[PDB]
Amino acid sequence: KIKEGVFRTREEMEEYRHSRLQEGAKVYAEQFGIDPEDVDYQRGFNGDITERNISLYGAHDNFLSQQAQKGAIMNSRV
Amino acid sequence: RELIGEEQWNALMVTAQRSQFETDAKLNEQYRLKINSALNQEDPRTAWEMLQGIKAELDKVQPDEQMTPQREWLISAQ
Repeated sequence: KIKEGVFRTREEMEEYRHSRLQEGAKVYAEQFGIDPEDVDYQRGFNGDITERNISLYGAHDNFLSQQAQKGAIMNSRV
Repeated sequence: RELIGEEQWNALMVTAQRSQFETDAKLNEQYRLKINSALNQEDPRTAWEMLQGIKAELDKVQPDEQMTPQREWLISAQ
């Protein structure tokens, strides 16, 4: 959803990321039987959250930059 | 009109006006025959009101002021 272009801001990506993290940590667990609050589950699920977050923030700020260019052109015409 | 450029919008409206004369050949036939049977009237003053008639039934299919090729038929006819 980031590199397709759904989130126009950073706050919307932040909220979407957070909420889908919670709902996935629940749904995938209950699909696999594992307790969602399990300590080992949350050892590989939340493993390396900062690297994942950094990759997402980078691949979203690329989009923010290109969107700002597009909008600046379409705004210097109006 | 400003998403698509000014030049590209001009091209677009030209195409949108002249496409309804090569998507149906009944319109092309009809207008060309009225034009030509208007260049063959004996009285040149009674060809001009026929030509204003044609220029009046072009404004019902092409409502923008670009230079479509049918507005070239009428110019060569006049």
